[PDB]
Amino acid sequence: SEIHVRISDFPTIYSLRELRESNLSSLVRVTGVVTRRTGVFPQLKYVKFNCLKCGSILGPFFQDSNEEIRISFCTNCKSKGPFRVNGEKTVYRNYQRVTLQEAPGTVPPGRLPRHREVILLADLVDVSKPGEEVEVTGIYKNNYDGNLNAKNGFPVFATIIEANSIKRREGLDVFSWTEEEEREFRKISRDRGIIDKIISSMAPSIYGHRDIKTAVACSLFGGVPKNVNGKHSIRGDINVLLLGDPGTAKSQILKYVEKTAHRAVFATGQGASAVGLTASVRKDPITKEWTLEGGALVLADKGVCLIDEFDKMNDQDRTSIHEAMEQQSISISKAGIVTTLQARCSIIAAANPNGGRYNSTLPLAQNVSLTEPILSR
Amino acid sequence: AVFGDRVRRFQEFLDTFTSYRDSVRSIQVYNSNNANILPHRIIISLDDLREFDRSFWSGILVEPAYFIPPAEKALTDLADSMDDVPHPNASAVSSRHPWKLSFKGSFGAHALSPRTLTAQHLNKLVSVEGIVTKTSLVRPKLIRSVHYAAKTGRFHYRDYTDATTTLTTRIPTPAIYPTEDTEGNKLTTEYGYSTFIDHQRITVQEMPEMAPAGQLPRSIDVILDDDLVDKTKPGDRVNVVGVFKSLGAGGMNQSNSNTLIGFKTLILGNTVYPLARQMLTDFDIRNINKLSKKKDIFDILSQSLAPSIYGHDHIKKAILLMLMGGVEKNLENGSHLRGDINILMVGDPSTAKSQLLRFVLNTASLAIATTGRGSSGVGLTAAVTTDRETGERRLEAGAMVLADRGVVCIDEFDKMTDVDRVAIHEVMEQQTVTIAKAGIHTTLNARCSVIAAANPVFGQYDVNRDPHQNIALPDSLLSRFDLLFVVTDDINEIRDRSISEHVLRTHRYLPPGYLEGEPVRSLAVGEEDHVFEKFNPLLQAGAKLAKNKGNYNGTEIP
Amino acid sequence: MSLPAHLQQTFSPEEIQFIVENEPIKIFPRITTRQKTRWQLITTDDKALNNMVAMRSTEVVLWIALLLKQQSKCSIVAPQWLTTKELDRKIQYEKTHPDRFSELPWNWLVLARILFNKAKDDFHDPIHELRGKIQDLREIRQIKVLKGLKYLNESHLQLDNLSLLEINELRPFITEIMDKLREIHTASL
Amino acid sequence: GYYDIDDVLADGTEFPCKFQYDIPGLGYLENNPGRPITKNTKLSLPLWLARILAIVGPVPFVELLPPDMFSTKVMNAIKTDPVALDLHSINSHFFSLAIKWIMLFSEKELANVVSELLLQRAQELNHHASSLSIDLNANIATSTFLLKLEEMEKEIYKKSHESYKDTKRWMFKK
Amino acid sequence: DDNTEIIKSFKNFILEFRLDSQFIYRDQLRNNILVKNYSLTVNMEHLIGYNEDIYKKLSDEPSDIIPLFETAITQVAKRISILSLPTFQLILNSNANQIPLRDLDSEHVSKIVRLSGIIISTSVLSSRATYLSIMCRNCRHTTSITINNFNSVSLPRSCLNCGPDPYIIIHESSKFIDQQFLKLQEIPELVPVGEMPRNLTMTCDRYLTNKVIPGTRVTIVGIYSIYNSVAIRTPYIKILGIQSDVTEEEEEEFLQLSRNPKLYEILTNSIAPSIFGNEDIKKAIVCLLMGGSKKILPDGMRLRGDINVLLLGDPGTAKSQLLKFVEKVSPIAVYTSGKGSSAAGLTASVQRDPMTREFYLEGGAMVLADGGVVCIDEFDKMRDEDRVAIHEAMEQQTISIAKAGITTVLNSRTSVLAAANPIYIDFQTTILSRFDMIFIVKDDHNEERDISIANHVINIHTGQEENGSEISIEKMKRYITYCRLKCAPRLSPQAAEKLSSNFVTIRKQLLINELESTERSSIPITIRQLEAIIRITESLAKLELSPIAQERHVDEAIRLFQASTMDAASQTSLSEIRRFEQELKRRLPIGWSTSYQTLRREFVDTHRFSQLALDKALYALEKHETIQLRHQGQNIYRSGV
Ligand SMILES: Nc1ncnc2c1ncn2[C@@H]1O[C@H](COP(=O)(O)OP(=O)(O)OP(=O)(O)O)[C@@H](O)[C@H]1O
Ligand SMILES: Nc1ncnc2c1ncn2[C@@H]1O[C@H](COP(=O)(O)OP(=O)(O)OP(=O)(O)O)[C@@H](O)[C@H]1O
Ligand SMILES: Nc1ncnc2c1ncn2[C@@H]1O[C@H](COP(=O)(O)OP(=O)(O)OP(=O)(O)O)[C@@H](O)[C@H]1O
Ligand SMILES: [Mg+2]
Ligand SMILES: [Mg+2]
Ligand SMILES: [Mg+2]
Ligand SMILES: [Zn+2]
Ligand SMILES: [Zn+2]
Repeated sequence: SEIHVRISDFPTIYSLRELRESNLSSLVRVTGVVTRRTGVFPQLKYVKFNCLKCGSILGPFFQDSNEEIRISFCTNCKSKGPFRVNGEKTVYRNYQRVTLQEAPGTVPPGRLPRHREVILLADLVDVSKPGEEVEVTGIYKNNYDGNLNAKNGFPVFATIIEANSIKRREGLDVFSWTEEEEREFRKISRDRGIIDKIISSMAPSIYGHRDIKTAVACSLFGGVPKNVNGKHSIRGDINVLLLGDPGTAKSQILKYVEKTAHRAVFATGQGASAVGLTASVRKDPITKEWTLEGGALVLADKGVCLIDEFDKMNDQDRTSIHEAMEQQSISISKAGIVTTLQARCSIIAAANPNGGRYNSTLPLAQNVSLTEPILSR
Repeated sequence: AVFGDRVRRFQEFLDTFTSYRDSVRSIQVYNSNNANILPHRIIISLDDLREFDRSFWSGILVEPAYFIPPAEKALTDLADSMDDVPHPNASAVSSRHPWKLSFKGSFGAHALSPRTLTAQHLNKLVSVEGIVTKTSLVRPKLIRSVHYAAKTGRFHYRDYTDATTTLTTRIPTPAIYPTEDTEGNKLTTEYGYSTFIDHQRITVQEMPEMAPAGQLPRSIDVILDDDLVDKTKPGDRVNVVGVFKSLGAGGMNQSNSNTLIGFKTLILGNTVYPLARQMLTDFDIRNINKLSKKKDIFDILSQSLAPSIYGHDHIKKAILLMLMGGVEKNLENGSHLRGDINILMVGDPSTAKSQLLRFVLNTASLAIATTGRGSSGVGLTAAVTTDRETGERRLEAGAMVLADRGVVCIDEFDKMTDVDRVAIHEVMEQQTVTIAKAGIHTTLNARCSVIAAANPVFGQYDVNRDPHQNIALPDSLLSRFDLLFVVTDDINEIRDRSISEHVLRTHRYLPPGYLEGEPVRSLAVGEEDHVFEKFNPLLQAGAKLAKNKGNYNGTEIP
Repeated sequence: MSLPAHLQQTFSPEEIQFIVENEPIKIFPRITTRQKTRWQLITTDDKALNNMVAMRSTEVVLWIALLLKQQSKCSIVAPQWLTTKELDRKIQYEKTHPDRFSELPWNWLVLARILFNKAKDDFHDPIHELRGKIQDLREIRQIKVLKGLKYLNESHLQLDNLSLLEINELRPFITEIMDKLREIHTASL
Repeated sequence: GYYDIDDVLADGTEFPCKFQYDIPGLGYLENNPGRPITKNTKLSLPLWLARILAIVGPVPFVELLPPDMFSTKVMNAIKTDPVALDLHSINSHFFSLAIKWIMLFSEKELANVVSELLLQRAQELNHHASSLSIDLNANIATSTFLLKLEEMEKEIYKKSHESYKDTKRWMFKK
Repeated sequence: DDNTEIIKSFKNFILEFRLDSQFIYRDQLRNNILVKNYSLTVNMEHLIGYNEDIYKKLSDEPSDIIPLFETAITQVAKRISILSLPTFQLILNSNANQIPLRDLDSEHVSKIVRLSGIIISTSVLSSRATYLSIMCRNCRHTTSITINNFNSVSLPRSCLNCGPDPYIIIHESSKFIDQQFLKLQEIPELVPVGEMPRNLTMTCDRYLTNKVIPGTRVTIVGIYSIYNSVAIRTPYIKILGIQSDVTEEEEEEFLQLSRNPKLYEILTNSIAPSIFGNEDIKKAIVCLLMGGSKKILPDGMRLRGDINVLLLGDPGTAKSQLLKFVEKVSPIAVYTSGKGSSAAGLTASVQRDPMTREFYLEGGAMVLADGGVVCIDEFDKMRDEDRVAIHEAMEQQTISIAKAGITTVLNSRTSVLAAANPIYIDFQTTILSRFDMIFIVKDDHNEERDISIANHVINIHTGQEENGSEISIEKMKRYITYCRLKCAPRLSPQAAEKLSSNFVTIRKQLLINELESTERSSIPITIRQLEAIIRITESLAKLELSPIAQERHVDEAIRLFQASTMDAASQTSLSEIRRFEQELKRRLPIGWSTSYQTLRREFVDTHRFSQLALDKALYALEKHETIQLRHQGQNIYRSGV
């Protein structure tokens, strides 16, 4: 019964820092990264109140997404008595809220990022998930908040963006292809030595290390996971461990495959932890019930998980990856949210030998501090 | 109308059975003579009431709220008429002390458990059996306040009521003391002539065995008042009889908004049935003297304990000697010469060390088998504790302190951590523990005896090395133990056959009662083969070898 | 043994049907047997069969009536009791007296099923109405039977005007329980 | 009768006994061969021996002490609520042993209790037996009660259930 | 008016419906009433067939129509059962298209929907109200109000003077019904990649309670309603029918299966069909799956009956695959990684209830595995405290955590299958002795064996007799349930004497082995190992449903134990440790510290003492306080004589 109209390309693009009072109640286009999200709930679209002194029932109203309907005087009994929500017949709409934060790169040198809250109504819920870069076009509204006035001590109004359209951040997606392109790929595959071209075309800026290129290309392309009557499971991911002398073009190749891979997450051994590799628990502002976030491995499912300076990671974090390497699943038990998560991703790791250099005489066992199991995996 | 009829019916029932009248008379006479105090309560058997009148029995079992109070009133009237007190006292005249009732006998489908209690059993008399887990503090509850008006010189009184005090509902009476008389005269509360009863809430948990596989235990709250206030402690097994009830608005009031949660249900306890020392009689002393005169009693006592175990007779002798301890001397200078023996066992695996520990535990008056390897539960020594958020400091007594003038049977002494070693050294050396932590300064006695077992460090005892080398404790700890025993597992064919057969017997031994070898599954609370033991080849076994002096062929029944 | 286990000291529904079919019923013949070979049954009278005229009512055994209906050579006459009005009257009679049983024919359950299956277009009343009325009668009879089972003793019992099928239903339980009670009483003396 | 498995098994149960004579050579009766049996000694004997010893003796060889399944506790439980009582745990052959006991001692007090219990249990037995199943698309209480049935009650239930099922199948057969 | 018409329509539907000859719902209601079951199950297909208008009304506003259906059912029940009962309950079965849990939205508010999911948590029964007696505080006016669970009631605010909320409830003359709260999680398959499973609260009443347990796949038919907790509402589901995926014919089939003459071989074949070799481990896992008969003694000492196994081999041996298959096949199983979890994960941990702030006990993997099998992987990485906790748990099968505000204990009757990496002592022989069976898997480098394994794996990649040589997981699971719940066989006297003679022969076998004069044999056997030899024979007997275990089971168990534990245990030195300790003590004065690596270079590299003799001696010395470990054992400091 309702067809919403969405504006796509607003010429004026703003940032979370430059929003001022002059932009209130106008269409604004902003860019940011989602760092929070709440569940989907139904919200009343047309309300119908009633009285308690006389029992009269008020007419239909429109429920603004930011402020609740308030009535301070009746019309039938025309008294200032209490009221209540009635009229079990109502029409609902979906409602969700996300927290949009400024992109870390856009922030001037070492300044605090600025965040706002975005309200997504019907047809827009579940259109984005945490850790995405999005552009939001909507109405920049404000409303009276008693808590803010009590806290700050001045008449300040809360502000939120009522979303009108959400887009991801050439075109829309490079990975997307067309029917015309699919014909080109078949033609190229017919080349007798296409495999050699693919290997050569990978990291051309790096001169040597053809074995690295072969291995990493094989890892990127991936395998075919297999299941046998639900009794035997075979992983399809390919794991590659890079080991060698300090200056050998190791980290740069990982950075390249990060760009090339569809869904990739880059983590460094020093700057990582098990809590950030499995999941983190948050509290939902609406239901006040503990939910569970996604980890680095989870965010890279059906993709690649690149790890740099692998040898530098602590023992506990290095155990956290044992499960994902072979079990292809991560188990979590926090705050009574016991469950199992899906993590089917290939891992490419780069490290330097213990002692700073590879002694060709000694075997790989003593060269690197990793234990025999992980080395076998 | 109906109340009077039921009161008359219960009066007739009490008249028919003279046992209850005799019990009431006995309680009253004992109370009067001792003027430590017998409570006003009578235990009736549901079977007798069923025999006398089925209607009253069914009413009590299905409608206790409407059938119990009449019985209480009838019993109170009988007691008051039977009373012959010549001169009461102001405390007695104004006391609100009616006569309560308790039930025994056989219940039908009303004998349930905390898990089986559902909404269909509400407002019915039930018998719940389980384990106590919580026990709230004992608090007084106001049920009557007596005031004095100086101007008019008259004593006034007022009665209060609460949902947890009466089976029949009434309008709640807030606990606000009347301040002025109806005529306007000012009143002064007379605290000594009021009436306060105790109140305690406990939680009963389903017995673990009855719990269905893959299900957590369920619990039900119980309320006890007056005499049944301090009768249970956490962990005890009880059989509580009471009336299942529902309390509160349960969200039905407009103030609440959940609209899904249900009402709160508890049990109003009527009685509790529970689920050290033996008072010596006149002839038991004669028997003990008779055994003492016999000039072989030491061997008899030594080998009576742990008769199953083969060999290790000297250990049994020493264990009995430890159990009976030695005189403790207290010099005038405050010096305290230790008078409690200690024993330490070290040996190869499988030498019945745990069996000896179990037997001393069973035969010892006091014992706590707090293993030295991470003694979860009760710690080996006292250590204060605080709450995570409230930070409630409290001195939690350990195993050593909880064995004053007794025995503590430590297990696996070789798994102790440095903290436990340091604590135990001081505990044994000084015999007392002084806590000076978290602003708490106190001294707690620890006079006791210690028996412990400790396996070697390499898994097997080496004869070439000293016992202080096969164990890895410092000389400070080992020196405290008065006697140290080293035992080794020796292999002898006949001994092997004996042990094998003895162990095998039990497996073929069965739970007699159901098709042999198949899926395997108190009456009252108030309350010369006796001395000697008939020989049993199954249990004693080696005890015969003991009197035979290591001779298997010897058939000297001991 | 020579007799199966379930056929000892009781009957089977097939045998009850066998017994019920041995009774007479009225039919409308569609042929003319009367003269201007012929039946010589031995267990049942053969004179009536040899002398039948089309559309003229006659009496023959139920088993022979069903055999004729199989070939569509006669039209069975539904008994008077089966009609609706009689069923409502009997239901009212049962409802009025909560202690006594109605006076329906002993074969009021077997015959009902046999006629409802073999002859579904001979009745003068709707079939569904008859099925519903029979179901109501059966349910009321079941209630009364359940209420009457509480008076078993060691002397005797009386169930006036109870159909054969219900007696067959209840024969094992009642007989065994009464036998056990009688054994206990005899042992007591 | 003589050739009846249930009857044979019932006689095999163990009843308490008290020897009031001093007989030698009967050691194996108590627990060991080749040891005279003292007098005024309690032991457990099978019924098929205890009955004959009691009847045959001026003075019987044995005096049957009150059994454990006919104690006041069991009588009170039976009188309180017959239906929920679990007779199977008490004894798998409760009714046959009870009848034999009354016949032996001709006690007119147990007969009334046994008869009332049997009648009350038979009410629920018939209630459960007559409740069949329906496959409309094309029991927990039944199982709970069925586990508490003596052997005789189980046989009666099986027979009644078979009769009801046969009648229903014939009635609703297409 | 309209309500009476709808009630009459429902009554006529119930009393008139009939498919071929039997009144389905009438007979069903009678049967349910007979056994004190007050409920009626109606297939929506029949309702649509009889009259589409009734189903239209029912689906339009279920919250308003369903109570009338219950009233009609109650009236018909009274008509059918009482000669001229609580309000019955309506249970619905449907075959409509299932709506994915994640796709539920505002469009489906107050409509009957069918969905599926996995239960993750269940609450304890509450007590809802159905008939309240109310009395006024001031004028004491008695009144009663009836309540129905469905919402599209509260105490009166105006007395029927008296102020607001003047009524109080008389609880001695009211009636209540049971209620339960469940949580539903979307199926793992339907969860989109990179997202997380969503949960939905559900409510059931009366005869729909205690019908499911956590971890069971269910199909739910109910009303998608919203309850108030800017202007948002919390969705939830009101259950009307439960159909979980979880007789005599199967008994006949199982009995025929047991009659097969090679039941043991087929069962050992079904264990890990995809893993080659390791036949002894396969048989041991079969025995563990079936388990041993329970033993209980009147005195109080009840022997253990469950079986635990230890797999200790080098990597690339399919131990984890075996554990996964064991987890899947067993009716109740928990697969847990030792390092992934902690002491809280296993056994039990004492926590606090947030809502009520009371200390409570929450069970671990073993508690959740009670009555089943727990497959623990990577026994080595598990912390020592957790290992000793597991030691206690398997020793007593009753995790004893009863302190800290509460004194509750839980049962942990379970079987433990442990896979541990090679030792190359933290893995002391004591914990091994606790294990009934120890297995050291070692693939021999035989060209034939290598080619055979290669062919097997290639066949796996390029890829089912099930015609008398193997059975699928479902049949095996039901088999295990039947055999564990029905048969509890016991050994035989002749078998008992033969096993005693077997132990005698084992001790004599060591007596023969100890040809050495001065050197001492470590252990021939222990009594705990003797008990281990028993309870596997009963496992074989229960496998074949044999009431009494014969000599065949005895010899099978003897061979199985001999092939696992004696050799593994066997798979001078102390005197060398004495010299090593003396040299270490002499070398280091008091207060002088030398690096542990330097000592290893001095002795281990010099080969005078092996590395296994270094750690042992160092532990023995440190435990006596004569030496101290520093820098994670990289520096050795003497601390006295
Ligand atoms: N074969 C090569 N061709 C081109 N550039 C190379 C090559 N090998 C190394 N380099 C250069 O060496 C520099 C080394 O930095 P890089 O980020 O590649 O890794 P790194 O810091 O040396 O690695 P590691 O983590 O092992 O210390 C890079 O600038 C890379 O361009
Ligand atoms: N003298 C003995 N007579 C009979 N049985 C014995 C004897 N010595 C040991 N046993 C048997 O040894 C078995 C093992 O006992 P237990 O487990 O207590 O050994 P332990 O040496 O204390 O153990 P651990 O080495 O684990 O500390 C017991 O079942 C007991 O039957
Ligand atoms: N006979 C066999 N048949 C098939 N797979 C086998 C066999 N033996 C070993 N495997 C291997 O077992 C692997 C899975 O088990 P895995 O090697 O992880 O066990 P594990 O040795 O316990 O592992 P880890 O010791 O590294 O923790 C499969 O990838 C597989 O091919
Ligand atoms: Mg780098
Ligand atoms: Mg031991
Ligand atoms: Mg593994
Ligand atoms: Zn108004
Ligand atoms: Zn009022």
